[PDB]
Amino acid sequence: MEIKRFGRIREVIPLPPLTEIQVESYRRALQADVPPEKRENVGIQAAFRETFPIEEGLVLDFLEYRLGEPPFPQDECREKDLTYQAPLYARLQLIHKDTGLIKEDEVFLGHIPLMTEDGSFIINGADRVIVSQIHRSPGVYFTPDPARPGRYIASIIPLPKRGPWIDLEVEPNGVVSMKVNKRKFPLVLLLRVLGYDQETLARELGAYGELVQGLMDESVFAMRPEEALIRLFTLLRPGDPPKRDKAVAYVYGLIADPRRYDLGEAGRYKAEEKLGIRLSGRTLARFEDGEFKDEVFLPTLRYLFALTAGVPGHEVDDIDHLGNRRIRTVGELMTDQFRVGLARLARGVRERMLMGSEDSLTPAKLVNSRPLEAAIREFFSRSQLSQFKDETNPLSSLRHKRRISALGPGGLTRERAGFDVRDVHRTHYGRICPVETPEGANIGLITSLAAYARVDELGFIRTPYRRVVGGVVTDEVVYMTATEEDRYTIAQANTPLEGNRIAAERVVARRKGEPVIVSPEEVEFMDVSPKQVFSVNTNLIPFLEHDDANRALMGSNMQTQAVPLIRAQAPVVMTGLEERVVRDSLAALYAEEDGEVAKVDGNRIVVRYEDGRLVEYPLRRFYRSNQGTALDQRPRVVVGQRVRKGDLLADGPASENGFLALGQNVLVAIMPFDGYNFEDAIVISEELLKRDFYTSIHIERYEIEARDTKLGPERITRDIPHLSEAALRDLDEEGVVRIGAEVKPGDILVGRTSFKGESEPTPEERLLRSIFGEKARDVKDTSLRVPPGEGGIVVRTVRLRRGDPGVELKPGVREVVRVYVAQKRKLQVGDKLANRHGNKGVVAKILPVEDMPHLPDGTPVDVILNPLGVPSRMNLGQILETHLGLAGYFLGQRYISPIFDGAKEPEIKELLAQAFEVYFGKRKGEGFGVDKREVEVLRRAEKLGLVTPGKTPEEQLKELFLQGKVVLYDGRTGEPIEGPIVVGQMFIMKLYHMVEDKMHARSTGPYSLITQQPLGGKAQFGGQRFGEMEVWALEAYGAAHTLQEMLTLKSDDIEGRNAAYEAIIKGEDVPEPSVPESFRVLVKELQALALDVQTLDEKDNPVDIFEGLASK
Amino acid sequence: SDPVRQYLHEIGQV
Amino acid sequence: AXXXXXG
Amino acid sequence: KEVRKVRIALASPEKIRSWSYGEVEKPETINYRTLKPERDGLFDERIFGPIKDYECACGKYKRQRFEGKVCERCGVEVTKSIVRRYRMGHIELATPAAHIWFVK
Amino acid sequence: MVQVDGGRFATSDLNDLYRRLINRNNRLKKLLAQGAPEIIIRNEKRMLQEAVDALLDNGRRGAPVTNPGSDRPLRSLTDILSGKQGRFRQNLLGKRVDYSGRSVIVVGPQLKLHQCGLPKRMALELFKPFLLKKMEEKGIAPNVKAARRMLERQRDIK
Amino acid sequence: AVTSVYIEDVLHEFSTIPGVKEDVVEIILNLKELVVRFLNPSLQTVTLLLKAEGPKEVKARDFLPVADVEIMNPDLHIATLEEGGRLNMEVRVDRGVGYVPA
Amino acid sequence: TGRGLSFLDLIQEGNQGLIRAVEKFEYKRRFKFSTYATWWIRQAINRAIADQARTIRIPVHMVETINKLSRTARQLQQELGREPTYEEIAEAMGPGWDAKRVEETLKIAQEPVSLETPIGDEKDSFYGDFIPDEHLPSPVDAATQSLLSEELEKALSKLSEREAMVLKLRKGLIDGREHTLEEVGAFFGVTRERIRQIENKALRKLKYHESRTRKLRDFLD
DNA sequence: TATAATGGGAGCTGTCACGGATGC
DNA sequence: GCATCCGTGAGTCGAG
Ligand SMILES: CO[C@H]1/C=C/O[C@@]2(C)Oc3c(C)c(O)c4c(O)c(cc(O)c4c3[C@H]2O)NC(=O)/C(C)=C\C=C\[C@H](C)[C@H](O)[C@@H](C)[C@@H](O)[C@@H](C)[C@H](OC(C)=O)[C@@H]1C
Ligand SMILES: [Mg+2]
Ligand SMILES: [Zn+2]
Repeated sequence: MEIKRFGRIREVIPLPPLTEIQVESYRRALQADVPPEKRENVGIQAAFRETFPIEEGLVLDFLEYRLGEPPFPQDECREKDLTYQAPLYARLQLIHKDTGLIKEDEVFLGHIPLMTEDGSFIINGADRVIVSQIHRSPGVYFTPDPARPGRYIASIIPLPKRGPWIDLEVEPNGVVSMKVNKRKFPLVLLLRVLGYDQETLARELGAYGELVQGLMDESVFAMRPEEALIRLFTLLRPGDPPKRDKAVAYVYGLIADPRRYDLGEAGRYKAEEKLGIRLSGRTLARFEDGEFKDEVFLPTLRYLFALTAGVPGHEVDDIDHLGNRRIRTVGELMTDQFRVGLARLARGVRERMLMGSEDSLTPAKLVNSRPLEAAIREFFSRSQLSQFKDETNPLSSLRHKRRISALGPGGLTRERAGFDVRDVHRTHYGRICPVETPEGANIGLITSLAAYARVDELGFIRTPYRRVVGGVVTDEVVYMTATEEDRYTIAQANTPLEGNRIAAERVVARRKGEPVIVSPEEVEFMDVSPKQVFSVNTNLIPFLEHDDANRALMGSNMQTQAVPLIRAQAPVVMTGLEERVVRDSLAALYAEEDGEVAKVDGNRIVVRYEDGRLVEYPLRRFYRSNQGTALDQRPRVVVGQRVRKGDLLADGPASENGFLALGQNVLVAIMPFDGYNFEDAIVISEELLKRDFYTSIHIERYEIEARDTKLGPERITRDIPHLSEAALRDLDEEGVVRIGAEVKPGDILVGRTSFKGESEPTPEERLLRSIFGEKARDVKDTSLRVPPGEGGIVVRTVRLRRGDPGVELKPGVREVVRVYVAQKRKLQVGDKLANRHGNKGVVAKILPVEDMPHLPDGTPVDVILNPLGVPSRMNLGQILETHLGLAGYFLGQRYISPIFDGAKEPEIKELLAQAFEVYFGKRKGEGFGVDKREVEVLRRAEKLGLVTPGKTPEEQLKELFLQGKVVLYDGRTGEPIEGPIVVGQMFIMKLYHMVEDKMHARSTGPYSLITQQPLGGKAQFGGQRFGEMEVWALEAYGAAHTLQEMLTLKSDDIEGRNAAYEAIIKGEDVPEPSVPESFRVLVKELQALALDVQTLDEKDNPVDIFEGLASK
Repeated sequence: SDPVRQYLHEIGQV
Repeated sequence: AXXXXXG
Repeated sequence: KEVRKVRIALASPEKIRSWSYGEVEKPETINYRTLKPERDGLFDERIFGPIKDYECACGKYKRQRFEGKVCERCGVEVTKSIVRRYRMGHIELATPAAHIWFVK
Repeated sequence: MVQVDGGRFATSDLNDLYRRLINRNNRLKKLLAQGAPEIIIRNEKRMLQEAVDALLDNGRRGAPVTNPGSDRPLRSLTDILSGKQGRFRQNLLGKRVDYSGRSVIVVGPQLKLHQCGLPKRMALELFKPFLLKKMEEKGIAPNVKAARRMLERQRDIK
Repeated sequence: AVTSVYIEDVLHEFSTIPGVKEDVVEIILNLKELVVRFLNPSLQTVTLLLKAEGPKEVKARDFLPVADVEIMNPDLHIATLEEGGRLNMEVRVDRGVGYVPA
Repeated sequence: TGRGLSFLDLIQEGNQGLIRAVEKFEYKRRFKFSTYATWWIRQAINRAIADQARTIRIPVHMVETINKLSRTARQLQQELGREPTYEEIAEAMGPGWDAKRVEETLKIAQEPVSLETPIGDEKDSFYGDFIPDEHLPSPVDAATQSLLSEELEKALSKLSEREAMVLKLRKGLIDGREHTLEEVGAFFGVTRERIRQIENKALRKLKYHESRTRKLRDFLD
C-alpha cells in the first residue's frame, strides 16, 4: 500500500547510531584494535599506567597488554552457560635495583568479557546490559549556605571513591574552616603546609572585605611547613604517632597522590574553567623537590571570598544543571572495577616481594590474577548496573541500552531522593527525555537518552543545533554541552523558512531555557528537529502534541512491554521512526552490498554480492528470550531477487517488512457496550482469535540435575516405580520426553529416581506390606513434572553428561537435562492491551461476531473502546489516529505523521472525504439508496447540530464521516445506535502481562522451615500473604473466627491445619485452633535473648505451650 | 572506638 | 514499574 | 488451662542454665563426611534432641516403646524430633559479659 | 543447617555468630589456664564482649560483623525480631495463608451485587478437600485418596 | 474447514522445513484459508494429499484430486519451494459448525 | 588477613604461638628471640586458620590437601590461560589422583551459603524463604496415615480378637515393635507353630477381604 | 622447632525528621 | 536557657 507522508520539516542530519553510547564507550575502553604503541592513555591502559610501576628492592613494571580471541563464539556461550570473553595477557618486567637483573615475561591476567555487536554482554550464559550512570561531575562548586544567607559553601568533589569531598566554609567567628572526613579545621594551617606565607595571602586576598583577617593567625606562621604538617597530622589522626615521613605520606595520600586522589578529566577541565586557572595534574596539590606545592586551594579560597564580597563575574552553581552532571558509561564503570582489581593485585605483588626467595623470582611468581578476575567478575555478575537484558521486543533491548540510571554504587538511594533530583531541568532539552520514566518509586531517577543526544569524551550529554548566520540557516551542525547551550539564542525547529532564510519577522527562541520572541538578526542557532527533544519510545507516539505528558509517559513505557505476535503489523499511522529502530536493534537481517540472492530457506539465506563471493546468513528461529517471548527471523526475499546495499533480507521479531511491529491494526468503535468496557475494560471480537490476531509464541525452560549422593546416585531413567505405561507414554528410552509431544500439568518431562532416605517403616506400612506382599523399592520418583498452569509442546531437549566430550559440570553432578516447551497463546480474557497514547485495559469480553456493532455494509468491528477513558485522561492522539485510520482503512493506505510536524485536521478531512467516496459512491452504484435506520440516525445527528438541516441524506452522511463518525447497527437488535459513532483503525499492542501467567490458587502446599508458614510465590505453589492491613480489615469487620483461621488454622498451626484438613475431607466441621508455631519461635528467640516469656493464667500460674517437651 | 587501634596502643606502651 | 501500571 | 496473660522478665543465669539441656563446648556444626552433628557442637543431638522421631543417634532404640529413654552408648533421648525446635542450649563464659541491650 | 535441592548446604548467620563466641571464649579459657599476661587476656575479653554484642544485636556498637568476602552484615537476634522484615511485623501480625489464590480482575456486568465470577480451576483448587468429600459422597470415587489422585492430572478431569 | 495437518519430517508446529521458505506456523496459517467443497452430502471427512518438490510455488491445485471433492480456491498459495526443497503433506478437512479452536 | 579469620583473632592465636616460643626458647644458641618466635607464631596462626574459618569443620591435613589442589589448579590456569578440567588437575597432582578424586575433593570442600542472602534488589527476599520444610508431614500425608490406621482397624475387626491381636503384635501396631513367634506364643499360651499358623490364617482372611472390598488397595501407592 | 624479622588499614561522601540527651 | 550529637524511623500485594 501507498505510504503517504506529512510535514514540512526537513531534517538536516539523521539519528546517530543508537547503541553508539554502549559500543563506543566500551571500544574506547578496550582499544583492542589499537596496536600497543599507539594506545592513548585511557581505560584499562590507564589502569595499568596507574598501578605500575610497583616497588619495594625489586621493581615490577608495565610494558603493554594484549587481548586475545574468545575461546567460544556468542551462541555457543549462550548455550553452554559460559561468558563471552577474551583472554587478557600482560607484558611485565621484574627489575632488581642492586643486581641489575632484568626478567621479562607475559603473564596471564584472566579474562575480560566482550561486548557483542548490538552493544550487550553475555555473562554466565545470560544476556546482560550495562546501564550508564548519571552523577555529579567532579570539579569545584559554590553553593548557597542554607543556614547563613549572606555566606556560601565551597565544595571540591573528585571522582567516586577516588578520595574525599572537601568543604570550605566561612565560620561565624570569622575563621575559614575546611571539612575533610567529617573533620573541621582552620584552612590557615593547610595553607601553611603548602608553603604559603602571610605576605602572599595578604597580597592575594587583601583586596576583599577583611574576610582575609579570619585567615590571619600568628601562631600558624610561627611554625615552618614541617611543624604545621605534624600539627595537622595530630589534628586528623588522634592516637596515631606523629612521625614526619608518616605525616608526609598521609597528607600526600590525601591530597597530591594521583594513585589515590583523582579528579576526572572532566573535573580537571571544569575546575580550570570555573576558577579561571590551569591545572598541571588532576590533584589539588603536588609533592615537588621534597616539599608541597599548591595548585588548587588558593584559587578556590580566592573565588570563595570573591563570591562572598559580591564581586562581579562570580556566581553560585546549579548542581542539577546538565553541565554539572555527567554520565559514567560502560567503559568507565568497567575500567573503575579493573583499577580496583589491579590495586589488589599490586598489594599482593608487594606482599609477595617482601618474603620468598630474593634471587629467583619472575613476574609470573609475583603476580596472582585472582583479585582482578574476582573484581571484574564481581562487576559483571553482581553489580546493580549490570542488568538482565530486557528482551521482550527489540525496542526493549534498544531502550535498555539507552537507559540513564541515577542509582547504583556511588549513586543515589531512593527514600533518600528528593524532588529536586527527580525534576526535569531546563537543560534536559535535547539531552534527556522529559517524558519516559517510571510511575513508581524510581520516577525521575531512571531516565532515557534523547534521540539526537550524545555523550562526549568527558561524559557530558550533548545535543545538536544548526548554525544561523545573519538570518541564514546553514547545514553546519554543532553539538553542545548545556553550559555552551546557555551562551546562545536558539530558534525553534518549526519556524518558517524559505530556502535557507528565516521567513518570519518574529521568531520563537530560547535563552538559557527561557522562551523569548526575537528577530532573525538575533538568532545564533536553530533546533535540528522536534525529534531531538524526546526519547526513542516517545518518538514512536504519533499525534503526541495532542496527548497530556502523563499519558504520553504511560504509552511510551508500555511499548517496551509489547509482545511479539506471529501476525504482527506496523502501525497505520507511524512517526517515520519505525524503520530505524528495527535497523539499529539488529533484529532484522540486511544486505551488505549490492547483489543477487542465491538461496532462500526458512533456516537460511544465501547471497552472492558484486564481489562474486557467497555469503550465507543463518536465521535465528524460535529462540527463547529472557522474558520468554519467542525471537525469530523470517526471510522477506526470494530466489534470484536483485538487492542493493541495505535492502531487507530477513524480518526480525516484532517487525513487518523492516517496520517496527508492536501489535495489530484493528478496526475500533468507540462506544460504551453493556457495561463490559466499564472502567477501562475492553471488548474484543472473536474474529480476532479466528484469524489469529494478537497470538504470540512463548517458550519456557525446565531444568533438572541428577547428582551423586551419599545414599547412592540419582539417575535419569524411564524406569519409574509405581507408574503405568499411560504415564510413561511420551517418554523415550532414556527417560526424556520426546520432541513434539503435547505436555499438560502433571505430565513427566524428565524421569528421575533418587535413592530413598533411610526409612523406618511405620507399623501400618509394615502390616500393609505383609498384606499385599510387595517389596518396598529402594528408589523413589523425583521426576521433573510440568508445573500447575503450565504446559505446551516440547520443542527441544538438551542433555549434558559427565564423562562426555567437552562436558564438565559443577562437582557432584552426574548429568543435566533441559527441556524447552513452546506454547502458542491466543488472546484471552484477562490479557492486557494498550495503545501508544496511554490507553490501557484488559479484555473483559469476547463476543461472537454477530453480537458485534457493525457498519451498514455488514462489516463488524474488532474492538469496542469506552469513550469515558478519553476525557479524564486527556489523550486526544488516539482520536486523531483513529480518524486518519478510518481514512486509511477505506483508501487502503498508511501514513507517516511525525511528532509536532504532522497531518493536521484539514488534510485528514480531505482523506476522509475520499474515503467517503469509496465507502458510499460504490453503494449508490450498487443500487442501494439510504436505509431507514440511517434516516433515523440522521434525524438524531441533525438534532445534535452535527449535520446541517435540509441537506440530502448523502450530504449529511458525508458530513458525519468527515467528523470521523459513521452509522452503526447493534448486532443483537439490528436497530441502529441512536447516535453516529466514531469508528476507525487503531494500533493496539498486547502487553506482556498475561492472565495465563498470573492466575494461581492453593489449598495446601509447602511450608517454610523456621516460621512453618506457607511459602510465597506462584512458582513455589505458595499462599497469598495476609498482611497487617488485611488483618486490620478483618478486625474492622469484626470477624473474629475468620481472622483466627488466617492466623492459626490456615497457616503455621501444625496440629490445627492437619486436623482441619482431615476434618474437612471427613465431612466434619473444623476443630478449635491452637497456638501458632511462629509464636513458639518468638518465645524461644526471646529466651535466646536472655528474656523469659511466660504464658500464665489469671492465677498468674505458668501455662506450658511447649507441652513439656522444652522442660527437663 | 576501634579495637585494633586500642590494642596497638597498649602494645605501643611496652 | 509502579503507580497505576505505564511500567 | 486457658492463657489469660503474658509475662516478660530478665532471666537469671541460673534460670538460663535451667533451660539448657547441655553446654556447647565446640564451634563445630556437622561432620564434613557423615553429615551428622558433632559432639558438644551447635547441632549436637545429645543436647537439643533426636533428628529422627523415636530413634537415637546410633540406632540402638528405634521405637516409641522407649520414650524418655536416654541411650547409654550414643547419649541421645528418644522422642518426637520436634523437640529440636524447643530445646535451648547454653555457653558458659570465662568472664561475665554485659548484655548489649541494657548497655547501649 | 539444611541441604537444598542441589546437594548443597544453607545455614543461618546465628551459627557463625555462635561460632565466633565459642571460639573466642575457649581461647580465653586456654589463655587463662596458661597464665598469659595482661594486655593479652584484656584483648581476649574485649573481643569476647564484642562477640556477645555481635550475637545479640549486630552493628549496634561499632562496625557490624560481616561474613568473609561480603559487605553484608550478619543477621542477629535483634534484627530477627525488630523491623518490617522482623518476626513481629512479618510473621506475627501477618501471615501467608492456605486456601487462597489470586488473579486478574475483569468486570462482570451480569453479576448481582453479592456475586463474583470465579474461574473453575481456581475454585477447584481452593475448595479441593470439600470436592474430594463430595466426590466420595457420590459414586465418582471409592475414597478420598482415589479422588485426589484422580484430580492430580488435568487429563483425568471429567 | 481443515482440522488437521501432517508433514513428513515435521514433529510439531514450531519447526522449519529445509528448502521451504515458510515456517510450519505460516503453512498452517495458509492452510486455514483453504476452501474445500463436498459434493457428497454423506461425506463427513476428507484427507487431501500433497506431494511436491524442486523449485516451484506450491498452490492449492497441487492437491491430489478426490472423488466428490472440489477446491473452490485453487490459486491459494501454500508454500514456496526451493531447489531440492521437498514438501509432503496430508491434510484433514471435516464438516463442522461454527468456530472450534485446535 | 582475608584468609577467613579476623585481624584480632589472628593476633590472639599468634600470641598463643608467642607463648609457646617463650616456653620452648633456649638462649644458649645465641639466637635473637625473633627468629625462634616467628616459627611458632606462624605455626599457631596457620593452625587457627585451618581449624576455624570453615563453618563445617574440616581436618587440617585435608585443608592442606585442598589448598594444594587450589595452588595446583591456579598454576595450571596460569599456564593454560583457561580453567583446567578435572583430568588436567589430576595429572598435575601426580599419581593416585584421577578425575574422580579431584571432583570428590572439590565437592567435599564446598562451603555452605547463608539463608539470609538476599535474592533481590530490595530488602524483601531472603533465600531461606524459598526453602520448603521436608521434615514435618503435610496435612494430606497425615490425613492419609490416619485413614490408613482407621481402615486397618476396620479390616482387623473382621477377624477374631485372638488372631487380630496376634497380627497386631507381630507387625507392632500395639507397642510399635514386632514380637517374635516365641513371645506371641508365650503370651497367647500356644506353640510358635500354632501362633504362626493363626497369623497365617488371619493374614489369609485379610487377603480374601481385600480381594473382596478392595478398600486397602489405594493406600499401597 | 633456631640467620633476623617488633604499631592496620580503608574510609566513601546529593534524606530529614527528628526525637530525647549532652554542652557553654 | 539553646546549639549540637547519636540512634531510629521512613506504604501495600506481586516477582525476584
Ligand atoms: C541488577 O539490577 C536490578 C536491581 C538492582 O538494585 C537497584 C538498587 O539498582 C538499580 C539500578 C541501577 C537501576 O537502573 C534500576 C532500574 O533502571 C529500574 C528498577 C530498579 O529497581 C533499578 C535498580 C535497583 O533496584 N527500572 C528499569 O530499569 C525500567 C525503567 C525499565 C526496565 C525494566 C526491566 C523489567 C528490567 O530491565 C529487568 C529485565 C531487570 O534487568 C531489572 C529488574 C534488574 O534485575 C536484574 C535481574 O537484572 C534490576 C534493575
Ligand atoms: Mg595422576
Ligand atoms: Zn543410641
